[PDB]
Amino acid sequence: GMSREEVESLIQEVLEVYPEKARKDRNKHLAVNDPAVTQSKKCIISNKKSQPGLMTIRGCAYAGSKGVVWGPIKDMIHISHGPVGCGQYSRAGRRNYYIGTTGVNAFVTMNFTSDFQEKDIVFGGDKKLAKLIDEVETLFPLNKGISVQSECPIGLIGDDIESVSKVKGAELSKTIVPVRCEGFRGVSQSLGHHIANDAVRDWVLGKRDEDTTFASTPYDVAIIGDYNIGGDAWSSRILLEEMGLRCVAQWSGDGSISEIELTPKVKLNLVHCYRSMNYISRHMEEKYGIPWMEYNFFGPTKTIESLRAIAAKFDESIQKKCEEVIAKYKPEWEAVVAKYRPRLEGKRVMLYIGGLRPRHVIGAYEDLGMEVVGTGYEFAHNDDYDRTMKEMGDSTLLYDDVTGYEFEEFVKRIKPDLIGSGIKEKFIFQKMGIPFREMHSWDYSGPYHGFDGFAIFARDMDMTLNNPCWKKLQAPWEA
Amino acid sequence: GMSREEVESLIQEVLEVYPEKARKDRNKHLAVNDPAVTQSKKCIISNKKSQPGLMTIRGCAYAGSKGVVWGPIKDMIHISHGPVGCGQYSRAGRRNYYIGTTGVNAFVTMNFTSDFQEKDIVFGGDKKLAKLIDEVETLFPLNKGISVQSECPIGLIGDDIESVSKVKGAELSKTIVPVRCEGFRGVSQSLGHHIANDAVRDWVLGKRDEDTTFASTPYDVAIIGDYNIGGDAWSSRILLEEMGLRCVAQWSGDGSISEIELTPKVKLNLVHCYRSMNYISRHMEEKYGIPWMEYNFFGPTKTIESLRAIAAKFDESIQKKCEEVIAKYKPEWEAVVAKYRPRLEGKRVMLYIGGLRPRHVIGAYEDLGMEVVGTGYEFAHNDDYDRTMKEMGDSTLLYDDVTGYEFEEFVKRIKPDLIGSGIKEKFIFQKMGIPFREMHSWDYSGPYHGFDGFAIFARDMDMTLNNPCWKKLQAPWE
Amino acid sequence: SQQVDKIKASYPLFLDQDYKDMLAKKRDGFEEKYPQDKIDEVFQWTTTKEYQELNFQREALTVNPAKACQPLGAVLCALGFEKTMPYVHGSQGCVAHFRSYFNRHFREPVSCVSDSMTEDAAVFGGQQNMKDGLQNCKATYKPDMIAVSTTCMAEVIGDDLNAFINNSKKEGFIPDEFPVPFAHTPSFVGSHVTGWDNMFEGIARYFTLKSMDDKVVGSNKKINIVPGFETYLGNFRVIKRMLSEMGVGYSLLSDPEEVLDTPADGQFRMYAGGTTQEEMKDAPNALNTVLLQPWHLEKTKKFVEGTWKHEVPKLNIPMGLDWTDEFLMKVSEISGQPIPASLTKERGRLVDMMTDSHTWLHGKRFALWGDPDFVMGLVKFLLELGCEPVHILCHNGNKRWKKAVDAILAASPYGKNATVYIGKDLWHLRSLVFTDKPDFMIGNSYGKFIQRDTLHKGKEFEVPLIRIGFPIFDRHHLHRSTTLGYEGAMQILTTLVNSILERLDEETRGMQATDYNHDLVR
Amino acid sequence: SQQVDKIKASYPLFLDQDYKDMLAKKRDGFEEKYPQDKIDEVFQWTTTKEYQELNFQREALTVNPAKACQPLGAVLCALGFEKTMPYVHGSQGCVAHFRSYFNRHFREPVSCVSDSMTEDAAVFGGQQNMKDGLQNCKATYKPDMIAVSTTCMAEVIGDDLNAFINNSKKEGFIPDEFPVPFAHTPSFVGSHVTGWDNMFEGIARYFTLKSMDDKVVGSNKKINIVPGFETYLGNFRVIKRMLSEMGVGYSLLSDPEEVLDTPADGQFRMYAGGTTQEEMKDAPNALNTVLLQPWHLEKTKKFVEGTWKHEVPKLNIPMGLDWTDEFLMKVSEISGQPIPASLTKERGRLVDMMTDSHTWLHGKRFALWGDPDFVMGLVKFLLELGCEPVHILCHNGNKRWKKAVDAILAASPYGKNATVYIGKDLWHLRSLVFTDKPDFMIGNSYGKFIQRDTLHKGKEFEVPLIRIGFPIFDRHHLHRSTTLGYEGAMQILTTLVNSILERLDEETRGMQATDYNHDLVR
Ligand code: ICS
Ligand code: ICS
Ligand SMILES: [Ca+2]
Ligand SMILES: [Ca+2]
Repeated sequence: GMSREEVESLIQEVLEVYPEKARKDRNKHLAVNDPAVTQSKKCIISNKKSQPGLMTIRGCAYAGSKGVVWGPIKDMIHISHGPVGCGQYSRAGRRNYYIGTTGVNAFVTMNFTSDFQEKDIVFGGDKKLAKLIDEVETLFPLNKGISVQSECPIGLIGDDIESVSKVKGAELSKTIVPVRCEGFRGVSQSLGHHIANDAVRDWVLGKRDEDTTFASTPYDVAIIGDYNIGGDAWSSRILLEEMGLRCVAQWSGDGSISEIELTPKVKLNLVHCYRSMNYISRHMEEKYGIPWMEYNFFGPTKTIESLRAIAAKFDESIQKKCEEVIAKYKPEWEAVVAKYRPRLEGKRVMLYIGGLRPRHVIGAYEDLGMEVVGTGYEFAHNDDYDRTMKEMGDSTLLYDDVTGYEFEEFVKRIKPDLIGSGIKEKFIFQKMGIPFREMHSWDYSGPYHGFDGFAIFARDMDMTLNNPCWKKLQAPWEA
Repeated sequence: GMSREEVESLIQEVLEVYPEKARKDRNKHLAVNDPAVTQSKKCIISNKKSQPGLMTIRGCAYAGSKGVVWGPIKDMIHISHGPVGCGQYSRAGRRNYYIGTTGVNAFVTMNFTSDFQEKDIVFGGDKKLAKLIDEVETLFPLNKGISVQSECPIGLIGDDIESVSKVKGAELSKTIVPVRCEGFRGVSQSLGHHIANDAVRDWVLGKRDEDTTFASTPYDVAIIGDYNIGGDAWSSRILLEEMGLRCVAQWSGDGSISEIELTPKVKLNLVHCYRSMNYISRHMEEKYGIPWMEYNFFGPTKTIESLRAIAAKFDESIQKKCEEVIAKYKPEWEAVVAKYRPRLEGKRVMLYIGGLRPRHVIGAYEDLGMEVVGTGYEFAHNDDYDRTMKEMGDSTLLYDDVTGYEFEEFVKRIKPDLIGSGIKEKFIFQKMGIPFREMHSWDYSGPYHGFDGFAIFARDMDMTLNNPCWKKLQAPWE
Repeated sequence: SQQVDKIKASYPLFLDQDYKDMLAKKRDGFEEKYPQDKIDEVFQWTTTKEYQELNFQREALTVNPAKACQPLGAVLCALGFEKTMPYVHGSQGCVAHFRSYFNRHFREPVSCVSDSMTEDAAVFGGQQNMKDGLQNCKATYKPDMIAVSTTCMAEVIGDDLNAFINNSKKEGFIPDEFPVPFAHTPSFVGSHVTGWDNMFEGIARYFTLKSMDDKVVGSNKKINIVPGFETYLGNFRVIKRMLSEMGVGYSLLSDPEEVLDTPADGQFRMYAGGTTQEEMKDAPNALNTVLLQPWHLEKTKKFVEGTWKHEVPKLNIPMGLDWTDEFLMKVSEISGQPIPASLTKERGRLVDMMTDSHTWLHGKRFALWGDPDFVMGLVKFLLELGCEPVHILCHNGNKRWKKAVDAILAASPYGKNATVYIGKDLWHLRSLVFTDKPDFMIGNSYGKFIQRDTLHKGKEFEVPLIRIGFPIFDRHHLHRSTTLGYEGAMQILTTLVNSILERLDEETRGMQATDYNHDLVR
Repeated sequence: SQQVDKIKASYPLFLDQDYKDMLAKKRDGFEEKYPQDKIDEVFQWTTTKEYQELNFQREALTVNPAKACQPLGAVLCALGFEKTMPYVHGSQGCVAHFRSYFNRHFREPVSCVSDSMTEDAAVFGGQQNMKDGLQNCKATYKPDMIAVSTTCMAEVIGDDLNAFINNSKKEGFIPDEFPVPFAHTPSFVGSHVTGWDNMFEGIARYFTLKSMDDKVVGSNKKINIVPGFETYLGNFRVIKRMLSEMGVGYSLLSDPEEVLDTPADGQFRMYAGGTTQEEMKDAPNALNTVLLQPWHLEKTKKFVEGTWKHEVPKLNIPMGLDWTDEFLMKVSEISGQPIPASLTKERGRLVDMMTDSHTWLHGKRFALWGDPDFVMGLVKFLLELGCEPVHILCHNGNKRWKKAVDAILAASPYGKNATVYIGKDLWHLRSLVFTDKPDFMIGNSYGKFIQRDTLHKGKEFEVPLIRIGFPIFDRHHLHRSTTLGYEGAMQILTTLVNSILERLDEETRGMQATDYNHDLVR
């Protein structure tokens, strides 16, 4: 690889293209790792505004709320409140899997909107939203609640979605959740998470506070922050219930409103995506006394560690079902390693993803003998960067809110074997002859969580990295 | 239309292109109808050899045997004995519909062949044919008979398929039918029908002569010569059974070997296609005393005529049920005429088909107010032309073994609204902007037989003749 | 569990008994799900006439739209110019979405930038974002031109694009002659097609508005072609191919075809091909200007006619037989070039295909949706083929357009059971295909969930989707296809007749049940 | 019965209860049918290894061949010559069949004559048929040339075509210099492809054999291209286009593309386009001769090498990436022309599609069949895509070919579970797709009955057919497609990846059962 001095010169060189204001900012968001450093704030800043005109990969607060947290909740209807675009571009873009009868009792893949026109902008959309709610009620009678996911203009025109919500909520005896996730708020998808978690807290989570009819057990848990991309949350749950636990809720992939309302009854919150759901987790501890812990179901090494950390919170019966689960899956993952590690050993991976995966997947790569030479996040905060620096090797590259230009130039120099990032990056790198895997949507593959996902992840990394197509980019008459 | 003098001049003009020898022959095969003429041999000759190099539409004796008569018989395996072509070109070409489990108990769409190579031509294929029989027996155990359909070289190399068939027939206790339908025999598909009817007679038909165990009734009939294109025989049968008859066999669309074996037990043979099956019908009358009659299930008029003629052969109970059948379908076909006749009224059709249809379909065209201005056959004999000349109007054109060049020149002048013929003609007339309906394969539609068929026929003639595509052939800048 | 030599993804992994049992536990235990008889009852109801009438009485709620928003169009329009960066003044989340949208359709890179206006700028304006943004983007990606559009935030707070760009030049953020054409493109007005028109009109204005003095109509001997919002590569290529085939001098104004189809040869090419600045500046000297998609190029037409003084011909989109004929005769008339034998032959070949295939097409019933020009072209061609368009839906359609379509349907016996719907969505369409079932749908990928709904009612109710339009996300490389001209007509006919023949084969594939009609020859 | 406003054809008319009842009557009463349980048991058995072993032990019986006979091939070859009438010396039934065959695949006219030999001539020879035949055909259809082949009857009885044709000239039946090339084409030797090769060599001989004295290799600066038996119009067209794109002088020797695609404009054109006589005469003066389908152009190769003295290059069929690369590099080398930017980009575009589509292709298992060159090209391209060609069948393949293909499979990790079968038929193939089930079959229409068989065993056992080859009778206009070059590679890739995606959609279309994996985006 590269010396510290070389990477540090790579940074300086890439940044010489920018005007000084953008240069001085960018400098702060690109770091060369030191895995001793436990205080991320020493080396790199995060969660600041994007520089204008630099082709950030970031999304918006609406994407964070509607696209990420609320969207997946299958038996509510979720309204895209604003013009036609945002709901349309997100419609079915994210493989938050669920079981249901879509259009009848479940509604995830559908796009409900208010389709704001100029009359709504000039005169407000509160009466439109109120008539929209009655229309939803007549035509989708089996919905179990509604949310109202605000797009940019709502707050800008002075609409009062909170009042509509409580008035119609009372009239219909229904939970209607106003979410102020307008895209100008904050700097990325991140504030949307926060906003969305605060809306769950205020309008939903409290509903069974006085209800003592749920029959709970010592082994009740919630999977918090797993949105079941290709079935990941499923492939996680099966391991927890094989271990003897009772998974009462999933937030929010294959998730229902009743399961969210029952979450305050659990004994432990198992949080996967800390970035998105550390808000509500802290609330549930303050209010209900429910402890929470971070875990990692990416590759055998991390899964085994998590399974054992989780069991140790319980009694010996759970701790030995744990060892039985681990013994059961041992031959399966060992075979996946034996098959694929020889095909991937020594190969170098660069990542760029959103708020978790850029760290969480590192063990899985290492379990196939691969090296993550570079990683970064669109919208992490410094508590994510604290957790990353330990998981990366010395002199590796760290980038926050990377520009298109930067990422391209970093690849040209580092020359990784495999890039994992998103849809707006994939076609770029493919043309440079670098294998690319989509590490949000899993290229339409997965699950990657658990022991069953590992086998798919390993198959996928190999199918792409060693594909015959990559040898064919030079015309033989230009060799 | 044209005066007799015009059509007769049309004939002359088209023939001037030929060398004298082809000209003198062709002259005898092209006529201007005179519908009083009961003896077709006065106006036109038929069933002679093709002139070389004139692009006949004709097929071969193999096609008349294997493609036409035996092929359809569903629970026997039929062997294309010779090189690989013939069985490959007629594999699944002909829509002889059947019910079965193909590859298991029925075999119609499959191609079984001896695939002759050079060693087989030089030293004969008799030992190959005997080894092929045993392999058919191992791999297709539920087959109920085998036929061996001779391709051209079999007779030419002096192979003895008759002896193989008796020997292997005896070893395995199975009916094995040698058929000498090699393509150089005769002049067309016709000799193959004959040859095949003679192979049925000799190897299959007599098998239950001394079996008295079949429970017969006064109302037992067989449908002779309906090969069930698109379901035509099914759409005929339903009507005969509704009329109270018991249809024991179909020859040979959706046909089984046991139904052929039971046919000598019936009271009357209902012959649709006279050309192909008059041979065996004549035999069954000589040998078994079973009478036979011709009929026509094309269009309401002919079908009503046929149901009533058929009925009158039986008692008052069948004749009564007849009038109830007729009564029941009256509103259905009347609605078809109401809907389609106004769309097709006065339209002129030219036909060229094989050995029946060129006459049998005329009443159904007339039931939609259409005029058949011209017709002819690839392989008719003069007994077919006898039966045609009444069904056609004065001064209409008649052609036998039409050449490509002829038929094209005849259309250029007559300018029909609609031409109905086969696959080797369709694409020619479409490029001329003349609507074209395939009148063998029904253009992948049908059935056309009976009252259910008529509705489809009518829908089809209209769908094509009035299609929007026909007004687009000339670029607007020309 | 996984067998390492036969590894299962989500399908079919989650069908394993152990995941079935766990999913059953989850449902019963915690989901409080409506009974399945009740889900069955409500399903049957969404398929009825009763439900359809309630469905069509919606005034406030849109479900499953069939349009996007204006700036999507402006981006596409901007990508067709040489070395041009699409630049959308407003919120960054829009641009993430635009990019990914086109990424999934074209499976290519789509370059576009935002100036990342936040809550700060929602109050004091985004003037600073535009100065720094313009400066940043020019420096980093080195376009020769930046083509500016707007998100609904910038619209709502009233940012003055003209003043913001002029001040960016006066304070020195970008050079005075660096081309920054713009267009306000509010997402709450019209649709994506309207943004394309607005952007194009902005760029034509930038390059010609103040230089009209030296212009003379017809002095360059070319015909300008404006393609409009176009997302099939073959459409741009067919139009260029036909015009060069006739020897006709032309300028295709907004030509994205290269940048949406760069080769994978070791290099990323951020910019490729595209209409040049000089072509836009010289455009007023054309003989005339032809609009391929006139129903969403109205603003552009007014400018072309009012300022360039071109007599824009009244042509439909060149789709199907009659309209491609009309296009070519009009190009011939304007240019003085005859229609060459090669295009006469191609026409005849198309006719020949119609003749071979009419018996399977005849009377087949379609539901279909899309953008207004595309939809009317498809309706026109279906009529030429003897097919019955039954349910014709244009969500971004207008009353004048609907009138024009209704007159097209009235000129044909095949239009008699056709209704045109404007303002309605795919939840409306889903009702129509239950209540008045067609043979197929012709539409974009969203349509897959309608087909899914119909199959649930019963196999006999299923209405299969034939994918033609935008976006197509669930099949690969269909964006390379052609819908325009004799060429695209040939491609449509082929897909239509073979969709019918595939579905017939499916219906007759049942051994000893339906395989009596399973013909080798069709 | 029929309802006049919703008329039913055979499907679904015969599913009505009264036809069902009647069909049940006919069976019970008269068909003496085997019991259904016994049909089921025998069916299950045909699906097994035990049956396969018996199936592969056949020496005498052929079931469902995947080849036709020589004169089919000779006719196609002859059609590619200017105003030429294909004429088959022998029985008329052969020609009816040849025409109908090609008519269904091309949906065009196919003109060809017989001299209608009968039983008379089976004994005294067909010398009179040839004299009258040649005379009649020349006078009636006015060819400029008559290209003669033979049916198995003429071969068995030993007609000397050479002496019959010379005696035709001597006695004045046709003029001395009227061109009448011939070839003996025995149907009991090789296959349709061998017939093409014999005809072509015969025409090449006719026009050059006795005029070699004045020839100088490379004096015309062209490269001859011999296409072989080819039934996709796009293959002829692509080769011509690429060569013209490189500025390469060429002669396509046997060029049926025009006569197989005439316009429907009011006129029937018996003859259109085609290689001219002067082209064949001048062929020896080419720089070289390239054989696009060398595995069935062996006789032609011997003649071109031995008499024209061309150093025929050792190229595979230009199919897929590597072999189109090789073709282009060889043409560039022989011609001195560089490969142009436009072809390098097209290549890069193909690579890009491969990169976008690799994840759905990877590891997909194919069974496939066809003519030797087509099959090896397809095998080669599958390997490039990362697919596994498991069952490779060529009924007219030879031992040398099978070795060559085996070497291709061993050069790739994706060849490891592949076996190549020569001399076997579609009944052999049907056993293979039961016992060692692939994901799809790639083949011609006959394959549709295999899929029908597999679906009968169970939905999980169904192997869908992807139609590529000859004949294709049950879909329209596929014969306009391209399988050669980067173009054809792009069309094959797109069909593969979308057939996979269509089948996945089918599998995941089940509401609340499998529709969790019914993704809008793939
Ligand atoms: S939520 Fe987040 S971007 Fe924790 S907004 Fe994003 S389905 Fe990413 S790195 Mo797309 S914080 Fe989930 C995420 Fe990570 S959408 Fe998915 S992949 S783990
Ligand atoms: S048998 Fe005959 S040619 Fe009577 S050889 Fe031919 S299925 Fe024709 S006019 Mo194709 S005597 Fe049948 C016939 Fe008529 S094949 Fe069919 S249509 S009624
Ligand atoms: Ca791409
Ligand atoms: Ca045609």
